[PDB]
Amino acid sequence: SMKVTKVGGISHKKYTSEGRLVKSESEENRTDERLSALLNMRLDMYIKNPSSTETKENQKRIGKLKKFFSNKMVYLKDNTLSLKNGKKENIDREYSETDVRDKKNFAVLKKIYLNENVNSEELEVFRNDIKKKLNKINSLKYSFEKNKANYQKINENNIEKVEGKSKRNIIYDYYRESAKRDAYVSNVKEAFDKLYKEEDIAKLVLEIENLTKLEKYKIREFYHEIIGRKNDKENFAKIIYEEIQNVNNMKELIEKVPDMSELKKSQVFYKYYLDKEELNDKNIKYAFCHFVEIEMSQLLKNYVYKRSNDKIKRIFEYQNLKKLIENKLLNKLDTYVRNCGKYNYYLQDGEIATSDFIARNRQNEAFLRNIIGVSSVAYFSLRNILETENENDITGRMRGKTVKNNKGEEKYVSGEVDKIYNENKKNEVKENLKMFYSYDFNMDNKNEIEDFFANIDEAISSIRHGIVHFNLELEGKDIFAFKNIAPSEISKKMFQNEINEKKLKLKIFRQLNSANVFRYLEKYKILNYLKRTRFEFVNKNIPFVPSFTKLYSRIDDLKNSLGIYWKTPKTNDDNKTKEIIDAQIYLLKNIYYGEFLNYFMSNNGNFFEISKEIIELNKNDFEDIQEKIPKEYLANIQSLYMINAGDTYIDFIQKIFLKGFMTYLANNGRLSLIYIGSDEETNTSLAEKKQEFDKFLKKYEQNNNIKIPYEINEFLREIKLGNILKYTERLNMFYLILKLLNHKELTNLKGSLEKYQSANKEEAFSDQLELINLLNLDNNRVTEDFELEADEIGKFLDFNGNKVKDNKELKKFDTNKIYFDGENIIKHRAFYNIKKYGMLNLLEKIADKAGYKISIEELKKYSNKKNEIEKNHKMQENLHRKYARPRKDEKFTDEDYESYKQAIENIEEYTHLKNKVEFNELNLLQGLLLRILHRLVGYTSIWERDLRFRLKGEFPENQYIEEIFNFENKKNVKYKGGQIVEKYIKFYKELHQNDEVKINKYSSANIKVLKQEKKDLYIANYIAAFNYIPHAEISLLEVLENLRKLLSYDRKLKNAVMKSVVDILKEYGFVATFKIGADKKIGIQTLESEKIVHLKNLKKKKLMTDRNSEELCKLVKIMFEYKME
RNA sequence: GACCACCCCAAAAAUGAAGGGGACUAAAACACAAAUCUAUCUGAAUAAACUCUUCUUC
RNA sequence: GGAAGAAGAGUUUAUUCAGAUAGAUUUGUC
Repeated sequence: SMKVTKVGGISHKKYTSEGRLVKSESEENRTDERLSALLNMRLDMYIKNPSSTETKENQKRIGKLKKFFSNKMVYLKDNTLSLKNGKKENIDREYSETDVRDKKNFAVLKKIYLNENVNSEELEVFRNDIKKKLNKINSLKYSFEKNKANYQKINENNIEKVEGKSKRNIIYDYYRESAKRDAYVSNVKEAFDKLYKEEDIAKLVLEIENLTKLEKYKIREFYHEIIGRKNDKENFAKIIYEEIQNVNNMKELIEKVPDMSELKKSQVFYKYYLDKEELNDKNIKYAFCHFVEIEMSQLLKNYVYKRSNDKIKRIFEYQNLKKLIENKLLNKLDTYVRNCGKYNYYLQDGEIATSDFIARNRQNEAFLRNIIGVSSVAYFSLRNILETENENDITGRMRGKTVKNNKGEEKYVSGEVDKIYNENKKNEVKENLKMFYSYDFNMDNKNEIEDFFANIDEAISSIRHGIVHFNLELEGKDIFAFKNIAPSEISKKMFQNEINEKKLKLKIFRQLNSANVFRYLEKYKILNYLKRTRFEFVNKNIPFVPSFTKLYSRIDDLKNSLGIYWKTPKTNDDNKTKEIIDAQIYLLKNIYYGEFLNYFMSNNGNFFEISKEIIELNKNDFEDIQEKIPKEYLANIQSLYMINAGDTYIDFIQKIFLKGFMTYLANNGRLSLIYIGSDEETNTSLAEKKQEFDKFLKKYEQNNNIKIPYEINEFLREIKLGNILKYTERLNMFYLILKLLNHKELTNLKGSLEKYQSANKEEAFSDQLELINLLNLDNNRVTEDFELEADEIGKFLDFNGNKVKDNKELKKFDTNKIYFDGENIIKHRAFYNIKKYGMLNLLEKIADKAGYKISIEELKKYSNKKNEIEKNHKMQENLHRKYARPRKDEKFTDEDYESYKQAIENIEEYTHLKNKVEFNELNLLQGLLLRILHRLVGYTSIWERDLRFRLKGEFPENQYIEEIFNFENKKNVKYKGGQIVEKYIKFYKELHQNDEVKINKYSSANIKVLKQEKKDLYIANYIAAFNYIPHAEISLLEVLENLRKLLSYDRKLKNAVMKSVVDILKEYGFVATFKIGADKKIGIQTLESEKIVHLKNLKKKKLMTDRNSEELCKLVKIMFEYKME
């Protein structure tokens, strides 16, 4: 296989004139340039040792011969065989003597090995190998030329259609219409029947079925016989070409040669005549045999030739294969009319759909869907915050609605923000709101509150409405516009409150204190630091910068290596020493990421000058002297290092930074810090400081208004953070959502914007990313005190074979006191999160019917094993030292390994138990569900787009067709009311009232069946509206069953559903096996934990532990099959 | 009957449709393969600091 | 509105192992 793109940054892009290979993002045509490159013969190609069979000594001999010839090639620049070298070669190698390849070529190959002679005439051996390459490269350059933009828009002065000009597409248009679909299918079947006959096919399948390595030539050899290659080539090929010259028409050609094989005459029509003559029903038939052939060859190419073991019978049996190729050419045809719709929207009348235009749609749409997770997981929390009792969606109704009724002219409707009071839930919602947002809500002063919830709602919607329903003109950058929301007082103040200069500084102050910086540094020395260095709440990855902790770890050893100019902290007390070291690591950690990186990556750079010191010492103890910039350089260093193998790359890069950082410290006057611990005199002064500072901090966080003491302010005043976020309205509303977000949806949201920024050189989202990095700091952590109730906890407990409803029984259950201390419940982070996002009633049900509960026997194991995890962790810690960084003589005795194995195994058990006990396993499940759900909406998104695609493609004329997808029903003449589904059915029913025989399946009797079962279209409503919650009328397995039915129009989509589900489980740590029946109803056969590979590079057996407990895997299984009742 | 895709282009001589391409289209946006590095968050452990709760004993 | 001993939870910080997302480079593609 020749890889002609993605090497050299070349890509094939399509342009109106022609299709060309392009480089970078320039439009210059580099086809000839790149191909001319590949017309070389790589000399190893000549020798190989694939199998187990060879003796090692011989096998080593040949492996050797491989690497040597891998850097020499043969080309013909101008009728002369010639040689080239890829790379430098060792000046001296003892070649010695060392029937290895096909015989003819040997003479020159040995001489080449020993350097002996040009023997240019003797390079003619390889002439025939090249003219074959040259013919491949040639046929290719044409396969590139003919792949070109072929979709065009005609205004028509009236009509405004889009159509394709590919020869392929000229045949789609003919059958573009629904009416012609049945003829298009027969023509296919004619063609399949002409080429392929049951006896011969029945016998191919035997051969494919009976496959022996490289007996595949048997199948190829057989296929050519079926296709009569020998007849066409031997008999008709030359006559056809020359005669092709003699006549203009296909018709005129046929008269000249009337005994032309059917396939060889379809192939002819396609290349020469299809493009340019009127198509008649007689003419079009010619095109089909070529189309069906390609589909089989494509099947053979994909299945027999390259790659599952006996499924092949499924697609290759005569009766199946026939249907397969029919559906296929239908699927290909249906996606062409959809493409006509799509381009009809985006193209001015002149235009053609070039690769530049096409490419940006996929990228834009795809990004936008990632943001589907954000709105969905945020809605669900907004549902949690106010304990609504709507089976139905609550989007868009936080506020009371007063209407003119059919009678009496005025009436007022429930405001979900207005049930808060009607239902006497003010207390529960107050505490619920506080958990997400830190503000002292007044649940009187209702207007303030109603105006606030209406912020979270409208915020989430501004997103949801854009992504869930295809929006033609939505662009990536604007998803977080939050266009019509105007923040309310409660939101304005809180965002001002949280992103406050003082509060932010008090967070760096708190860090500094807990690092023991305030108890081991004099006030004046600190102020010198603060006037000098800035703080960032999170670091960024400059590309090549090694981790500080890795760097710090290696300080003592290197100074022996290089004149470090440092002294480690040492002291009488070990306990102080660790404390002091943290202070040193925290202060230093701060300069590196920040002040130094700026200087070191800086043009006014230490880095080039230092870098040679590392180089020079290494020579004393060969890396490049090419100037440029540090990231490219170091990159270049990577390449040299890799190519040799013989680790040493990390040291150079580690060594550059350590000496770079120190000399930086000494040079720019931070050096005093070595003596941070040092003097007992001063420390006694500072002994009460860390304690006293901590006492305040709680005081200030609890109050947030406390007068600040003078001693603290001196410090607060000289801290510098770098730029504070400007207040933005958009930022404030973005802030409201971020807090609603779950912990994984934040991490995924963040990686999504960073992808957008990396992908296109736009820093847009720069502000929004800053906020996340601030909030992501403690979003999961338990910010404030919260309360859970035993009856809520109880739901997952087996007390004497019953759930616990009572604070009093909770005592009987908890002999060991993990849940209850006897007056208040224990408040683990895990509990904290379950309250926020727990959908405990549903969770309660699923667990209940999966036999998941927590038992006393399990509690008594957790406490027993809790007593010994310190050891097992200390064990793992030290042992990993031995593996990773080992002493001069140390070995991993197998006993070391068994000891390790046992430790990690004891830890997984404790962890697995601990997670169940603490309700983390339930939190994991909660999120897995919301992800599966919200991922599914994304599918509804395509379908809702594909529909209006094929519509405008099918019926450009119909003005009304767009009405179906516009939710602004004032604006619609027809299909005035409803949802996309309902408007389409009305459209569909009218579309064929007149029918050969009654078309309509959407009868009122039938539609009623559909709506209840969530079958056909109606599944899209179940999915997009999140109706699965909270009842689970239908199963996830069922949903998947008819979501796929719903996407059966596009193959690629229909069989991507289960990939997105298998892959979403792997993220969460489950490996799933499903079975899909002849009935096509999904079931789960197994669910099991993904594994962790420990000690990845030991000659010993793979050691691993499961990611999730079998009890949990058993609970994800039932979740999927969980139906109501 | 998916996980185990899909669409486009190559047929005289170059019947090797035994070939190539695709952020172009799905996989919720940058070919896979392999190996490093890093940012962020999360789980499990330990140490120091502060805060709150529970228990036992005179 | 009494002392003195056990405990636990939360938060901050340094460190060890692991995962998930995302970013950077290298190597190579019968």
